[PDB]
Amino acid sequence: NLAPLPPHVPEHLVFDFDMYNPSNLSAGVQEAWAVLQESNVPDLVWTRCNGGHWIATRGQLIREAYEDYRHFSSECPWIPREAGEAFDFIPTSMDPPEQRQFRALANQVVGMPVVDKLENRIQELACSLIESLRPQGQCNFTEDYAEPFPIRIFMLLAGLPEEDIPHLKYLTDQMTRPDGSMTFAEAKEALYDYLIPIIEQRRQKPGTDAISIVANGQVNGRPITSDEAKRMCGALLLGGLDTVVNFLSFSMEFLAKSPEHRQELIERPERIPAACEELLRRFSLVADGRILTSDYEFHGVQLKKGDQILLPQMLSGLDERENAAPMHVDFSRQKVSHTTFGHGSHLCLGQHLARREIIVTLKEWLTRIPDFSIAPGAQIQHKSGIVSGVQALPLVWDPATTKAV
Ligand code: HEM
Ligand SMILES: Clc1cc(Cl)c(Cl)c(Cl)c1Cl
Ligand SMILES: [K+]
Repeated sequence: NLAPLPPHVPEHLVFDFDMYNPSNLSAGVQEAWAVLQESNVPDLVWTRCNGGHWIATRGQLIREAYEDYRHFSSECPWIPREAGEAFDFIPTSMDPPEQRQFRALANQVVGMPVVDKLENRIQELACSLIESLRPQGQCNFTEDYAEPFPIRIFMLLAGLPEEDIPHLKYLTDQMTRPDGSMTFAEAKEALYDYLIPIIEQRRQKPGTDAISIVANGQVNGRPITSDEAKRMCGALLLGGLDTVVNFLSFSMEFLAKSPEHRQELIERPERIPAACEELLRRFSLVADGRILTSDYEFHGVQLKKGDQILLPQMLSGLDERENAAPMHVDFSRQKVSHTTFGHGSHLCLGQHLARREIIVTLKEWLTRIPDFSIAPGAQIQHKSGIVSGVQALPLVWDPATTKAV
């Protein structure tokens, strides 16, 4: 339960928040994490949960810590410490300067140039899944769209057969929202056990897929190793398999209960990109951290070398000191402030792919199924972790209110 309070941690800064099962979860994950920003909670607190660690609660500190890699290393970015110690994905577990060379190579397989070329492909799949669900008048959004849409896109880019999805998704889920069946260490080992032969055969007979590019790539002039390639593909796998999936559910859950907001984008489709950004702020869902490289006094608090600090990317945009009425969705919001795709040298490499997947979804879905709602009685459940998600999302609609395009 509660790890004994270290001697250096002030008793009054203790706030036992449990990132894997927050107290106010029933009200929605974002709302549950938002408790850390209530009137009497400090900018920086210590929780004795999950082994004990700090938690920056305001955007100001969060952005600062992410900028200062020398004090806040990505060496151990996962909580609990055991997971963080086993975590060695590239470039995520590295700090500049060494991080850069790998980021450049990763950026080459999921970067903008690659995204633009994938546009038509993305639209075709979006249109396909929706046009098929349309006459049915109902769907289980998580498995009928949220998962297949972005996952099939990722497997395509990676050159991996879709039959492996159930196994891979389960492993990634265990790394973000473990059900207890296995440690982060175990899930990582299994992911690597899966990648090894594939990488080997790709360096051997090089193709045009993401895996082949990484496996046969160069890092600042020199050949990447088999192990480095494995570590990088793990970073790409974790990213394009769990995050967009869940975010689409948070956004659709909201749209399903917001006819006014839907009407907005229906009438003025050009507001979709901006709406996408506001949704990214309001339904931010990622929260990982850093490890102190040395004793350091941060905002009046004595942090110790080895201490772990959670810097919830989610909280920045929900901070009222960054956005007035943060919990309100406003597609017209003048200054959408957030760190949803991270902050600093680790800014999400898949953000461009993610935005495209989000916008295309909204545009292609509202254009075919403009009127829809959440199936009655359904108590929509959220789940918290490194990456928060939506358990299930039953939607319903009158086929007569739809249109084929
Ligand atoms: C809504 C969608 C997404 C969100 C909110 C998101 C969020 C994030 C966050 C917050 C980080 C920073 C972790 C840190 O600083 O420790 C990150 C890193 C990363 N993400 Fe994304 N992610 C998304 C989608 C994707 C996709 C689709 C991919 C493609 C595989 C991806 C690939 C990566 C990679 C490779 C990194 C590591 C970059 C580095 O460490 O330099 N992400 N992402
Ligand atoms: Cl999408 C995504 C990809 C990677 Cl590689 C990491 Cl480390 C995190 Cl934390 C998130 Cl959220
Ligand atoms: K580590």
